[PDB]
Amino acid sequence: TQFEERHLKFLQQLGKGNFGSVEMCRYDPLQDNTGEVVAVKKLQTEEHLRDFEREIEILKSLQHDNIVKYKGVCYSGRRNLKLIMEYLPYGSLRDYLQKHKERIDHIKLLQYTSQICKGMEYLGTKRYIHRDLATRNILVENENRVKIGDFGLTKVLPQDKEYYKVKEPGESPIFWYAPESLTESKFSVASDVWSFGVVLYELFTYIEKSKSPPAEFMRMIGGQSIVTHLIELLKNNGRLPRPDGCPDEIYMIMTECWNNNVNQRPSFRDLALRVDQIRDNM
Amino acid sequence: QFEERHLKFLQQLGKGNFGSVEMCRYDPLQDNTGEVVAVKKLQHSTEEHLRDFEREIEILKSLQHDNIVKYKGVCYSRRNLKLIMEYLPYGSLRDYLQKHKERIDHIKLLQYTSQICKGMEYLGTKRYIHRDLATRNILVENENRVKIGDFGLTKVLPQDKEYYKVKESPIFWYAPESLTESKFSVASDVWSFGVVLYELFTYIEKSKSPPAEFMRMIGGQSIVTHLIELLKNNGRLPRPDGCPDEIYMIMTECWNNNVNQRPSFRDLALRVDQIRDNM
Ligand SMILES: Cc1cc(Nc2ncc(C)c(N3CC(CC#N)(N4CCN(C)CC4)C3)n2)sn1
Ligand SMILES: Cc1cc(Nc2ncc(C)c(N3CC(CC#N)(N4CCN(C)CC4)C3)n2)sn1
Repeated sequence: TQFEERHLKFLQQLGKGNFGSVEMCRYDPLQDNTGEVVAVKKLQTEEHLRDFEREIEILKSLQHDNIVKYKGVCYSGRRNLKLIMEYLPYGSLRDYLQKHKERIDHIKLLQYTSQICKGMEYLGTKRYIHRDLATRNILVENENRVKIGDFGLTKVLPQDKEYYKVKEPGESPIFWYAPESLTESKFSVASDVWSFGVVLYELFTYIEKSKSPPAEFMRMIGGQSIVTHLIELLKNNGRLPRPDGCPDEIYMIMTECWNNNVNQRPSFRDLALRVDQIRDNM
Repeated sequence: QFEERHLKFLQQLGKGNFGSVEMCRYDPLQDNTGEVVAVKKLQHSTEEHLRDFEREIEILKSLQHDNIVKYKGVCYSRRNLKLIMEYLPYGSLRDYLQKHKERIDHIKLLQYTSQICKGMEYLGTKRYIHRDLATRNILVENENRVKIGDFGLTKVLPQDKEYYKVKESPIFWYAPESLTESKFSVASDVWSFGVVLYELFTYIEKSKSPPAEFMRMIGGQSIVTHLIELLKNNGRLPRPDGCPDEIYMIMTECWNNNVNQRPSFRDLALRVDQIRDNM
């Protein structure tokens, strides 16, 4: 489906990053305010533009209940290139949980967790490494469905290798990053699983700022970079604490996702089953 | 009977305005082999406080139950009157939960909640109003048992009334009618138990404490005046993060403005047992 810029009407800024922005837009070829509300991603260089084109190919290739729906592209055009997606009105799982936590029980968190795993399992089947797995990059469609909503750092594994080594000088979500992603820049399914452990931690802490990954890691750390301190803390088996009231089996899952050894981390297929089972037992 | 000369001070456990509890060895062989006990005494021994303490001692002596700290005896030496109790080594549920939260699940909280209800149900049968139900006044015997550990404010209901009118107070634990009229009842005990439940499911987090939350809702008049207005306007403590639906619902029913619409301790015990069984 083709989108003409002249019919793309700006409603509201949803989120701004270092290198991106997402906007709420109405696509209104009848210019009568009846056009479909959509989400529009665009840049704020030629490197970032090569990467964005890759990001667009990646999401176009994905069709799944738990991945934000690709709708199309909108060109003036490369400087003005926009990626058009469905608009999910409840926004990020991060803001939704912050807003609505007093109505979200353990059962509901486990439903969301399971859908994250299935979205991530499907990414696995394409050999795509997300590298940014966090509740801020998960959208709420409704009370009963979440989707992975951003692929801004996602990479394709080389054909004959199980990891992608990234050489980028930009800021990184280090408190979500596996030891081997920090030390060697190696991203894999296993570094995705590490990141998922912290998503689990995010959900069961109900994203309270006092218990956030940055807050907890900085408390354990106490003349070297924060990155050096984090690496040394993780090497020494420093880990995020058990969230208050987190069930035994969900903490055990967190702890296994945060194995120093890449090869000893659970699969997304195994994680989905264990989470479904913990949920069934409640 | 306990002789002061054999009561050997080990450590201060806690202090209030008018009394103190100490860890002591009772050692009549003075060889360091005597049994460790808990010893309560008055900070100021006025005649009135001493009459009250004698009442407090009779109250605990009358209580024989798995979920009430064991009375062991008294120390005369009358000005220097001491109450001797068992020493529970894990201390208050408040300090235990603060320390050990990372090893305590919802199932364990519900076990403790159930045992508090049974201790409170039994107080019921004697017509005793506790008036100080809080995790700081619950002791941990071991991983699998808690007890009500203090009866410093407890009253006996008059013969012909279902309430006692008592003319600093733990106001953030106090039922509206305790704040406005000083009326204590089993229903004000239930109100207070709601806040104990709230304490447990917030894992004694300072950021989520009753004082912290109530003062956040409030913001030239007393905190007590603002609290009464907030409670009359149906202001209430929020649902603790991940508190199960049925445990929040129980909290909310304990905090009914109407005394007569609060659950019984017998009903609370059954509902909490059942929520625990269903998990
Ligand atoms: C109020 C509200 C609703 C939102 N709905 C929405 N519907 C679709 C997408 C694609 C989307 N977004 C925000 C997103 C995060 C995710 N997933 N961006 C990524 C880029 N970041 C720089 C900012 C956040 C993609 N939001 S958002 N809020
Ligand atoms: C670490 C530890 C061990 C303790 N064990 C204990 N064993 C018996 C009693 C009676 C007791 N205590 C302290 C208590 C708290 C309650 N319930 N008092 C209530 C009166 N408050 C003014 C001060 C604290 C009764 N503690 S205590 N700590």
